[PDB]
Amino acid sequence: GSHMLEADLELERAADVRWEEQAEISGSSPILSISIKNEEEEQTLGLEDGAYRIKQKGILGYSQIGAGVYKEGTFHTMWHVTRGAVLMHKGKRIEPSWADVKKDLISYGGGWKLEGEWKEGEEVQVLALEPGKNPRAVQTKPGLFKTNTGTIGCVSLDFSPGTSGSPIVDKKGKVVGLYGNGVVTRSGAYVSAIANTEKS
Repeated sequence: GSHMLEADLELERAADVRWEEQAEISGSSPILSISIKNEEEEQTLGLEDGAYRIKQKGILGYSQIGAGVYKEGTFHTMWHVTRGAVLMHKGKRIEPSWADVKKDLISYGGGWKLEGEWKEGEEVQVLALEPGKNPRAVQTKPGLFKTNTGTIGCVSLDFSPGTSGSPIVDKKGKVVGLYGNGVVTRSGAYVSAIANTEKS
């Protein structure tokens, strides 16, 4: 075969993972992105902790295919986003360490480090990194759903699909889960399943 990677997948730091008090008061609020970034330009590109965009290079420039969370040396994202492909961050290569297809989850440089928690009734913030947009924190109340084998919490699919991988956070600032894990419900709707929220 070839010794070059099939695709140029670059990470781009976008925001601190933390609970945003302004979004708790207003329902939503922008987050600072650094010099202050007034606008996000998807097509240009621009590891320690935070929320990252995942951008694929093509002839027309970069496309945001997803997002993810770096924590304690491990990058966390959605399986469907990278399909296990090797990632780059500023010339440093990151390799897949672990994956669960049914959860639509994958991590790079270690196992799952996400420790956010959620119990029915509590509110979370999606720290949305959408294609073309500065980071925005949006308060939401997850609903509880039955599996199949137990329970999961879920949020509504209210962001661009390229937002997949974006951290959803609790009041402690810990990541309960990632946006974009589309599952089908009993009554015909699709929602975003959180996990860590999973019990069985």
